[PDB]
Amino acid sequence: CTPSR
Amino acid sequence: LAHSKMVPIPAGVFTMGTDDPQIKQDGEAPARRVTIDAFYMDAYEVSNTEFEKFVNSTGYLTEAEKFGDSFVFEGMLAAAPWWLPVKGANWRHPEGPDSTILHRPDHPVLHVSWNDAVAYCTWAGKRLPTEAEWEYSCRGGLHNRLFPWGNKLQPKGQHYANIWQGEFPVTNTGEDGFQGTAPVDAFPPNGYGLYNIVGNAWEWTSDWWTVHHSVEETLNPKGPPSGKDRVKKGGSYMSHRSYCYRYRCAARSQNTPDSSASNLGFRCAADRLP
Ligand SMILES: *[C@@H]1O[C@H](CO)[C@@H](O[C@@H]2O[C@H](CO)[C@@H](O)[C@H](O)[C@H]2NC(C)=O)[C@H](O)[C@H]1NC(C)=O
Ligand SMILES: [Ca+2]
Ligand SMILES: [Ca+2]
Ligand SMILES: [Cl-]
Repeated sequence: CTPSR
Repeated sequence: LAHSKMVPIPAGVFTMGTDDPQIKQDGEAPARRVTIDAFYMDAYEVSNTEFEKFVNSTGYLTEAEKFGDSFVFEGMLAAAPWWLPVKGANWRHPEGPDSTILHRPDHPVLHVSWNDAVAYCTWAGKRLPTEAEWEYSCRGGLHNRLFPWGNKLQPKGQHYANIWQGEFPVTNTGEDGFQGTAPVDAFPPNGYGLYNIVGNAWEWTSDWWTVHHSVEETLNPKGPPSGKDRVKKGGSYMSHRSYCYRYRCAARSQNTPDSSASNLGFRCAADRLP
């Protein structure tokens, strides 16, 4: 749902 | 506008997680009884205007500004093809250098990392909520329901949160009134007075991430003492039943603390009023 940096 | 207002979350015991997990890999199970002392929770996600007051006061440069990029969803110009690291995307420029927040001062702040969120909340005399505090608050005084308001997505035919409608990622119909974010005071409050606790922006919590939970009863749990990713909750304007069914209080996901994206923000909590 959100990629990690 | 009182977009830094807090509401009192009452002392209580609740069932965290679920014995009917919908995303088993995320450790939604097992259901466990957790006791939470009375505390205060921000009614709203932190808005652009409120974050700007923090930056004005402190001069704080967010991690995304320092790194020089942040993740943006393709459909509004990685972990998926629809996530692009965009140079110059940050809280003031949510889709990149030629985007602005001037027309959306009351929308949740985005492209804020866990560290950014902790800096803001502490500046404000507050802190991040624990996952358990967050989930308790999300549930809004109801037991074992999917959503803050109950088990129906559109109760009485009304939209109650800003998520995705249509075929993700190709088409967002904007049926609920918002393609991207909505103002932090949009949609009905839950039983405790909280707005957009599911949907709109994902929300950081203080806990390190694990998927291994005991069934044991706990008091004011803080999560595991170590980890590599911090827990985020609640889903976002991108969430949909078909791919990221995480606009449920029991849902949970994670990112490394230096992560930032165009669908991730936060709200603060406090033991007492600041
Ligand atoms: C953050 O600080 C900026 C810069 O001071 C504020 O914008 C200015 O506010 C003054 C005082 O009202 C206005 O007269 C200027 O026209 C503004 N200048 C700019 C650059 O826009 C801004 O209001 C502050 N933001 C918040 C949320 O408090
Ligand atoms: Ca929407
Ligand atoms: Ca939210
Ligand atoms: Cl999402």
